[PDB]
Amino acid sequence: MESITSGFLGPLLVLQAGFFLLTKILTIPQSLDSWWTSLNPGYRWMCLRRFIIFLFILLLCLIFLLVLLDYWAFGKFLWEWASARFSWLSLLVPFVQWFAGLSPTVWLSVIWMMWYWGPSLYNILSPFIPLLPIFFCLWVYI
Amino acid sequence: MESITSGFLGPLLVLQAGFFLLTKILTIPQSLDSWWTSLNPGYRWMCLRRFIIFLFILLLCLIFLLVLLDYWAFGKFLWEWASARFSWLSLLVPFVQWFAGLSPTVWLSVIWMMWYWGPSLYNILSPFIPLLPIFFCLWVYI
Repeated sequence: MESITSGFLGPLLVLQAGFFLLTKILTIPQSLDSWWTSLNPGYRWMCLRRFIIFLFILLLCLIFLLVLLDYWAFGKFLWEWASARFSWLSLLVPFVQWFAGLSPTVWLSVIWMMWYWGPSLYNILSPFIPLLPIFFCLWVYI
Repeated sequence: MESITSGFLGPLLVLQAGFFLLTKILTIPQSLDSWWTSLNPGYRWMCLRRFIIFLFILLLCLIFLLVLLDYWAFGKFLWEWASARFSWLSLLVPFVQWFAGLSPTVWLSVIWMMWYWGPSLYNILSPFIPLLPIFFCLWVYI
């Protein structure tokens, strides 16, 4: 008796597991709405936002599953798009190397600045945008 | 020399267009943050949300890169990754095949259907959510 009756059970558990994955997929929009939707006829806008988050859940799973499916050719195909872009990125690497040799002291200094100076850089970026045309004027003068 | 001031002038208008492209990209995270706000220390939360939405913009550009990845062998590579899924997917293929012929003609009608289906499916989903685990348990019994 016990082996057959416990055999039936799990089969409802498989049904429960389907209900748990469905409800978990809907609760992810609810937890995301608490953080994102608080920082930002209501039924359609809730349902569109639930569906857009279901597309984001699907997109994260699709990216994970596609990269798991490749597990070097994808890196090398990205590098073929880089056969042009590397022209530029090959100049960036040497700058990144130099930054890696000085990174300990500079990275901890830049982290401390990113807290005080990061809000300053939001304000200072408003002057950087007008300075970018003045730089051009300097590039044309030079 | 007037000509050198013209020719160099160009770079300056193109450099301004490069700042206009960068600021228009930043308007995509801000306008999605506005749209999310319309459905729903604040400086810190705004900066955190805009950082995460900008990372999501790079993931969305990678999904657009999969559309560009066609520009049948792209579809066939997905069909091989499918081949593991395909034991399950091969039951879906007969359904999708019937849908794939009709739906494009039906699609002009589907635009009208989607308006009336939106309220209908909300009501129908309330009893269908309990029935779908009941029907799943029948699928285990057979």
